[PDB]
Amino acid sequence: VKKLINSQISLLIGKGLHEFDSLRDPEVNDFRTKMRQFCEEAAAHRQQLGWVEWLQYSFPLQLEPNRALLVNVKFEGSEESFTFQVSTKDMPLALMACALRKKATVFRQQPEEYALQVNGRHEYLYGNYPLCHFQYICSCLHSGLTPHLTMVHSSSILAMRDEQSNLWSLEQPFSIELIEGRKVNAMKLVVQAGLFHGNEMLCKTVSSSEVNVCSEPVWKQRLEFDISVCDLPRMARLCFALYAVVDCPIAWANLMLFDYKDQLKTGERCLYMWPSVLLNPAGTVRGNPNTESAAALVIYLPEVAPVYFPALEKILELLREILERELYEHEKDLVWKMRHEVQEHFPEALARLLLVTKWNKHEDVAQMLYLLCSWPELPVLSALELLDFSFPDCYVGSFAIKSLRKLTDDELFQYLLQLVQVLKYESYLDCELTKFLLGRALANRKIGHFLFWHLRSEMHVPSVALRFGLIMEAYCRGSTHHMKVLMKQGEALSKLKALNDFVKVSSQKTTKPQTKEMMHMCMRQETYMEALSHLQSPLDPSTLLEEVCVEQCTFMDSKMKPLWIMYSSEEAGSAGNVGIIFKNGDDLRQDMLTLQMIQLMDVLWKQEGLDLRMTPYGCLPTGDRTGLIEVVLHSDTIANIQLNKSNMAATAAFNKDALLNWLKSKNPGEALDRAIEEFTLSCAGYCVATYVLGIGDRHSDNIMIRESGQLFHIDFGHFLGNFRVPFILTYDFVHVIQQGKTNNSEKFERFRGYCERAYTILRRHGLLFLHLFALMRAAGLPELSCSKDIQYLKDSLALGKTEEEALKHFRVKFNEALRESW
Ligand SMILES: Cn1nc(-c2cnc(N)c(-n3nnc4ccccc43)n2)nc1C1(c2ccccc2)CC1
Repeated sequence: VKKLINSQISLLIGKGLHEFDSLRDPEVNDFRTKMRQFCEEAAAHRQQLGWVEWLQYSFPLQLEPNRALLVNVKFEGSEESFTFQVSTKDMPLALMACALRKKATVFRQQPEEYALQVNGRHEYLYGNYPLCHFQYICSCLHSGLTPHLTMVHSSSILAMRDEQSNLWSLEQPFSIELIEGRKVNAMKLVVQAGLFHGNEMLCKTVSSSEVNVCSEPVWKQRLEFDISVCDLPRMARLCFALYAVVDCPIAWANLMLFDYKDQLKTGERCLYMWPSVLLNPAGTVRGNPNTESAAALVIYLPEVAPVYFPALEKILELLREILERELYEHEKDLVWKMRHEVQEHFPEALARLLLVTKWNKHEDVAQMLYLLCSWPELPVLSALELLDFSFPDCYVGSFAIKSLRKLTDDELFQYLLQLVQVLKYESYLDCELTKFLLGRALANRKIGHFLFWHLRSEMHVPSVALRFGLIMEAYCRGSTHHMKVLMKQGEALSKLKALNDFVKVSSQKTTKPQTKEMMHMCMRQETYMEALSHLQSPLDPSTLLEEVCVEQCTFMDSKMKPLWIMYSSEEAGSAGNVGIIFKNGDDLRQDMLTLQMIQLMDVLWKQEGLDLRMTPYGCLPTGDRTGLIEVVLHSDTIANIQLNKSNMAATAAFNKDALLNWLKSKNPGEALDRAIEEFTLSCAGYCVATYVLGIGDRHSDNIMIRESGQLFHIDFGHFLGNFRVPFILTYDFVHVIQQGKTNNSEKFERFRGYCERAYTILRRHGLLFLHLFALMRAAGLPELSCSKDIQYLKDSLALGKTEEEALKHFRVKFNEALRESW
């Protein structure tokens, strides 16, 4: 029984559970035990929940950040439905009450017992909220489509829950014996060694003696550091760098001076080094698992006796305003002097105080930790800044989580990608961040779905494969049913990869209609038909990919031959006519990050009352250079619309009219007025979005138009001006904005106003963009690798200037794009 679950986890995570045992590591074994129990206890509480509370887990509410409408309602065991005339201000309970009264007149004879399931979707309508606050109703309100809902009784929901169950004394300096190496290179070898506490040094780096390349080099040298053993912070990091000199970097390796049990490491240690692109403190504290080819560094941690880092009770036992808006030595001394006044009057300034404290002097740390243990809870924004590698202390790490508990399931979902990357900065497997991540994942099925995929997509990277595999296993222990649900998704993606491999080969050997017909024949096979059907969309668990519409499936002509997979659902009808894009060969992490950042911009705008009709379509990396994209139906690229093909309704005399004529054929008469507003709003939003994010390499092939008039951008191959990029304005768009007139200044000044507003709103939450992009440096992304990358945002947002100076600077950049526009 349990054996099947193990073999299931192994296949799902893509790593055998025997691999964890084979290492014979007690840190791993202790993580597996402690977290399993934690996740099994998390699974237990879930079984003793209420039916509404279970709906809050399985299907969390999709809400938005008067006027009547038609709504179709049916009951679970019947085809017969009723169409009502409800208001957008109505609660689902009133709609549920109408459905029960209309059932009673048909059947010839309480709303609080039911829930409204969205037809052919893992979405529900409940809670004291008006219908126009629900994301599904709003999708139906703007498109004009009729919403279809199903009355699901408390007993049927409770049936689902049931079928889905399971010390200061050591004053000598820190020193090490650098014994020998086992590397490969072309010259002499030097071992540079430093002691770090996050981004900064505890003492100055000490180098080794130049020993000839004759690999398998021997030093047997005693390296001393200008720091006392008693001064070593709990999270102290000993970092090594091996390089060739007559500079050529060869490899790097880091290790924690204390273990997971808080004991100071002593003795002989073999360090399997990682290849180099000089000293890398941010890099992993675990060795290269490629012991076969990886270079090794033999070092000795000298004994000082068993010494454990002191417990919290022992640690606890032992012109100010003008600068508080990078600081000189005298200024640092000021903040440390008036450290008590910071706790009392500037709690949010905790970050600046944590950076001025001398972590290389243990008495200074104890005083800081004493202030931290009695420090007031920080706002979510400040707690996000504290998760950065700049704050490596465990007690600091704990404080950040403590302040992040007030995060809503909506807020946490938005920053989940960033919180997952931060796991790479973690020094030990058992951490307060994982316990928080798992805890929230097991209390919300949507959080858990995306936690899984964010971890599973990185299993091909050896440095994080152990950590992630272990996290994903603990999650599976807490959710046996979800593990199976996730397995179905993996089976589909497995088949998609093989089908794509065929398409890739065939496209080089025959014509497109021939390859297309054989993709279809391959899809129609029993194993393919069964695997590609009846699964929760990995891009959105609430979207159900039911029957695969094989005839409507195809592939794309770009280098990587991306797959176009279409679906259909009877129950959902038109909300079940969903499409996905499978791409293999390109890394989709940046694309996801860019779409998430655009998705947040849209949230920050919608909170301020402004809806710039953005298209935040899904993008999810799933494996090694593998991922998915959400199809935006009834949309086409600018280029395809501009190709002005014959026999069509969009016959344009001039190129500038290509877009407007297309919108005319898709929006007739009084429908076009709406489409032009949709275009103007979305154009304004994407103009500011692309400018702030610094998206380059823009052409008619990567800009798309919805049939509703809504403009959007695809394929974000380059961001932060990494190819300083300017604002972009195209004559064909200005023409649409101006309703198809050479001079329509009033429609353009309104457009210029949408840009300024969007720009001012983003600037107010500028720090939110800085803190998130700073945590994203942990991903490895080459275009977001250093501080110079972060600098583009500081400039594009102008966060060191006043609103009047920044709005003027924006007008200058807007005028430079208008002049460049032909
Ligand atoms: C009708 N159509 N719709 C799309 C579409 C819709 N939603 C998307 N999300 C999307 N995205 N987005 N990112 C992407 C990155 C690579 C490829 C597409 C990407 N593309 N593409 C087409 C065309 C097409 C479609 C099928 C076959 C041949 C040609 C070009 C005309």
